[PDB]
Amino acid sequence: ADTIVAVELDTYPNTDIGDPSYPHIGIDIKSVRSKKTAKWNMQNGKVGTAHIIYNSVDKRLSAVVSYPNADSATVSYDVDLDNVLPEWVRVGLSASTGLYKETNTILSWSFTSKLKSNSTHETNALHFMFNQFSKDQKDLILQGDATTGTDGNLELTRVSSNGSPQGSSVGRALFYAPVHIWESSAVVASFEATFTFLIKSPDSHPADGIAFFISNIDSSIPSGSTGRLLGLFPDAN
Amino acid sequence: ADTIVAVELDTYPNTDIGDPSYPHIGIDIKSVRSKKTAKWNMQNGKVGTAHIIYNSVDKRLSAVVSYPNADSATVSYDVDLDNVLPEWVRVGLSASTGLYKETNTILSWSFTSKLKSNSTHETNALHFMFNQFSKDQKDLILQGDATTGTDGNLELTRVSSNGSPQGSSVGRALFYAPVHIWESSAVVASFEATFTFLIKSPDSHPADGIAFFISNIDSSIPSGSTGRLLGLFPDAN
Amino acid sequence: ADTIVAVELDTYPNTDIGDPSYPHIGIDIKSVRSKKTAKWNMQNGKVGTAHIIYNSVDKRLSAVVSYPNADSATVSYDVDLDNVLPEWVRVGLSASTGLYKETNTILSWSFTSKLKSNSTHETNALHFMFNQFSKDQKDLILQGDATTGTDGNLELTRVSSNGSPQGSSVGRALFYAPVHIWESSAVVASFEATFTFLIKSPDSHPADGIAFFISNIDSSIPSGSTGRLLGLFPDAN
Amino acid sequence: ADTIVAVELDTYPNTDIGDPSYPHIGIDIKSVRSKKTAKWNMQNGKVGTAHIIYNSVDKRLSAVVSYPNADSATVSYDVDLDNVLPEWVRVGLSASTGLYKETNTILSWSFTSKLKSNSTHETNALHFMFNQFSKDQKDLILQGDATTGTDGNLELTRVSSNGSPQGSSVGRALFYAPVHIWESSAVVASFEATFTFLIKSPDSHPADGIAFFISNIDSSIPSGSTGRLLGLFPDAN
Ligand SMILES: [Ca+2]
Ligand SMILES: [Ca+2]
Ligand SMILES: [Ca+2]
Ligand SMILES: [Ca+2]
Ligand SMILES: [Mn+2]
Ligand SMILES: [Mn+2]
Ligand SMILES: [Mn+2]
Ligand SMILES: [Mn+2]
Repeated sequence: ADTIVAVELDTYPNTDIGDPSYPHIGIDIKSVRSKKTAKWNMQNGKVGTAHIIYNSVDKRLSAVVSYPNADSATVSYDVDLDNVLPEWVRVGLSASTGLYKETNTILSWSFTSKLKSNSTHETNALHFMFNQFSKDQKDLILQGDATTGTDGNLELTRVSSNGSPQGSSVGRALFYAPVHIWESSAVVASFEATFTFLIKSPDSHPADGIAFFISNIDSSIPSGSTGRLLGLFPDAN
Repeated sequence: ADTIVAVELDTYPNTDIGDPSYPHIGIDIKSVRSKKTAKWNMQNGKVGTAHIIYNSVDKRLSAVVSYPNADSATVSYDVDLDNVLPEWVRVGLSASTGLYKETNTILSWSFTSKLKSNSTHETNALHFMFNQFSKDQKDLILQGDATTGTDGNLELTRVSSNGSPQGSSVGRALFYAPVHIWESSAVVASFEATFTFLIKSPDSHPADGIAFFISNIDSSIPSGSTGRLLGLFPDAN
Repeated sequence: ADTIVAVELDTYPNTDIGDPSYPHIGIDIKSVRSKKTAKWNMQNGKVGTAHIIYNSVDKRLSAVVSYPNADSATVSYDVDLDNVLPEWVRVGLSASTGLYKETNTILSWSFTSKLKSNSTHETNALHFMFNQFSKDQKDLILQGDATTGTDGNLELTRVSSNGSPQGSSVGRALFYAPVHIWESSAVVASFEATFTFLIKSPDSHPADGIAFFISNIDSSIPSGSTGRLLGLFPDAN
Repeated sequence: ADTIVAVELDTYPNTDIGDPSYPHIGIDIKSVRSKKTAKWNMQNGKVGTAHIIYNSVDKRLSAVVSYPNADSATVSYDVDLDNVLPEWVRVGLSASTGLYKETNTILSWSFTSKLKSNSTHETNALHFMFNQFSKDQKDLILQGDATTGTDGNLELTRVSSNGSPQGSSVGRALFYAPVHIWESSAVVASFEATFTFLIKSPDSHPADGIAFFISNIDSSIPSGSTGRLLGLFPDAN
C-alpha cells in the first residue's frame, strides 16, 4: 500500500533480514532490506545530525550522519525517485523500539524542496525548519506514539516520566503540507533534509532506529511495524 | 466567526462603506472598513507586485504595491497581531467581483514566517514560493471560484473561456499548512508575503479587488461576501 | 570621517557620556551617546543572542537581545538610514575593553539584506551565515585585535592563552563584500542580523561591550577608541 | 596559473579544439576542451536559464540549460572539486566574441554555497542574488569589457550604442567576496548557481559563448582569451 523511500539510522543489527553486524545507515526503497548501507559508529547518548540530499538531474539519494568530534558515515544510492514516488508526497521521521529500546528524540528538523521550471525565474519552493517543537504543533501529523513539547523536543517513541525508553513503541511525525516533488515542466527538482537526534538507551543493545522517509501523502504506520520494521514497513520483504 | 487581518488592493470605491473615491490599498483588521488606506494608481491590465511585512517587535503591518516603471503606494498600520489573531493561522489570497468585474489573477506568491526563540539558534521557519500553479495544487486549499493551472496561474475569481471576467464571483486560496505566528518563548516573530497579480477588466470601473489575508485556520468564505466584501467579511460593519 | 550606525551591547555604565547606571543595549546613530537605550540584564559567562532588524518602509531600527531562560531586552529607534548611510556600506561587529575587561567572543553571525525593486520579481539579496570561523576567514576583514579560529570562534578583543581577557583591546570584523542598502528603483529594502556572543569577565565590572555596526565601506578603527568608545567612535561627542 | 572549473554555454563549434559540430554546453576542468558536452539547441534572441549544482558527497558537477517552451539540455561530470580548486575561490561569469559575435547579456545571477560542519547546527552559508545590476555594482569585480547598468543588465562583452555586439571582446564579472568551498570539519559542502542570459547575434553563426566559472580568488582574464577561449583559458590545450 504505502510507497516508502527512507534513509534509516538502524541501531540494531537484524542480520536475518539483511542488516550488517553493526549499527548502520541505509537507503530503503520500498523494503526494510536496504539497497545500500554503510557502518555507522553510533554514539549512545550523543546528539547526532543527519543530512539527506537528492536532485532529479543526478538521481542519487545521499545521506551523511555525524556526531561532533567524530568522522561521518555517508551512504548514497542511484535511484530515480520519479520512478518510485508519486509527484505529491509527505516527508517525515519515523522510529521504533521492540524488545530492545532507546529514546528516539528529534531536537530539530529542516527540509527544503525546490522545483525549478523551464520558464525564466519559475521556482516553486517549500522550506520548513523546526528548532523547537511545541505541545500543539499543528503543522505536524503525529502518528503512533510520537509526541512534541517534551523539553521542546519531538519524542518519536514512548519515553516514561523518568526519561526511560519503552519497548515496542513506534511513532512518526510528517510535515502537514504535501510536497510537490515532480512537475512536468520542471528542469530540476531537489530536496535537502537535516535533523539532529539523540538516541540514548540504558542498554548495551539499543534498538531499533530512526528513519527520515518520503511517502504517499496518506501514509500511516503499518500494523506490526514496531521493532525492526521502523514503523515504515508491514513486513521484512 | 472568522478573525481576519487583510491587506486589500481595492479597485472599486464603495464610498458608502468608507472607501475613498479612488482605488486604494488598505489594512483591514476584522472589518472591511480599513483602518488605514492609501491611494493606489491601479493599472488595468498590468502585472503589479504587493509586498506585505510585519514583525512582533515593531508591531506594524506595512504593505507596498508597485507596477513596473511607476511609483509605489505604501500603507502601514500599528497593530499588535498577537492581540488580534490566534497563535496558529492560515494565510491566503482572496478576491471578488460583484456587478462590476475584473480578472483577479495571481501569477506568483511567496511567504516566509520566522519565530526566533530565546534559546541560542532556535529559529522555526516556514517559507513557500509559488511561481507557477498546477491544476492539482495539493498544498493550497481553494475555496469558492478559485482555480489553478489556467496558464499556470491562480485565478481567484471566475473567468470564462474567452478570458472574460465574470461578475458576482468570489474565490480564496490558502496555504495548506497552519502557520505558527506566536509562541511563548519567541523573542521575535515576523512574516513577509509577496505576490504578483494581474487585474484586467473590459470595463472602465473594475471591481472589487484582491486581498492578502491571515485568518483562523478554519476560515471559509462568509455567505454573501462577493463584491465589496472581498470574500473576507460577512457584512460591511 | 566614518558614518556609523550601531546597536551596542554596552556592559559598562559610563554615566558621564550619557550611559544609564546599568548594562544596556542602545542604538547609536553617529555618536556613542545612544539615541535610545534599554536596560540589559547582562549575564556574565552566558551565551546571548542579538537580533537586529530594519526595513526602509517603517524606517525603524530594532534590536532584541536574549539569554536562554531569561526575558529579552529590546530597543527601537525611528530613523531613516537612507538619510544617514551611503547606499553601499559594510556591516560588522566591534568590541573593546579599557581598564575593565571581558572576552568579546562571537560564536555565530548571520546577516540578510534584500532590496526589492519595482520590476516584477526583481529581488537583489545578500545572505551570509557563519556558525564557525576558521583561522583564515578570507571573507572577513579583521581590524585591530580581532582574531578567528580560536575554538572556531571570532575573538573580537585580545584574550591571552589562559582564556583571560586583556584590557585596552579593540577589534572589529567586517564582511568582505559591500552591501547595497538603497537603490533608486527599490520599493523596499530590509536587513536582519543575528549574532550570538559570550561575554565573560573575571571581574565584577566587565567592560566595554560589543556592537553590531553598519558603516561607510572603508571604515577603520578610530584612533583611541578602546574602552568606552567601542572601536566605533573617535570621541564621545 | 589560474585554476578554472567552468560550465560553458559554447555557441560556436570550434571542431579543431574538440568542440562538437553544434552549440553545446560542456564542463571544463582546467582546459577549454570540455570533459563532457551535450548538444544545446541554442536560441538566438531568447532568454535562457542555466542551473549549475554540485555537492561534495556525490562529487558530480551538473548543469541544466533551458529556454521557455523548450526541452532542456543537461550535462554532468564526476569530479571531486576539492582535488581541483583551492578551498577559497571566486565564482563568476565570463564571455567572449572573436571574429563571430553575439551579445552576452546576463539578466540575473544567484549563487548559494553551504558548508555543513560536524558540530550540531554548524552551517556556514553564502547566498547572493542579482535580478538587476546597477552601474556601480560594488560587490562585483568586472574584468575586461564587462559593464553593468545598461538596462539593469550585465553586458559581459561589448555592445555598441545601437545594441550591436562587437567582435573580439572578452569580459568577466566575479562576486566580490571569496567563497569557502572546503573546510576540514565540513561533512557536506554544496553550491547551486543559476543565471539567465540573452545571447543575440545579427549573424547566423554567433560566437563564442558564456561560461559560469569558479577559480582561484585572484583570477584575471588570460591574455588572448577572446573568441574560442571564453576569457577563461590562455590556450587551447
Ligand atoms: Ca535493524
Ligand atoms: Ca471597495
Ligand atoms: Ca559604556
Ligand atoms: Ca567554441
Ligand atoms: Mn538496517
Ligand atoms: Mn476599501
Ligand atoms: Mn552606552
Ligand atoms: Mn566547447
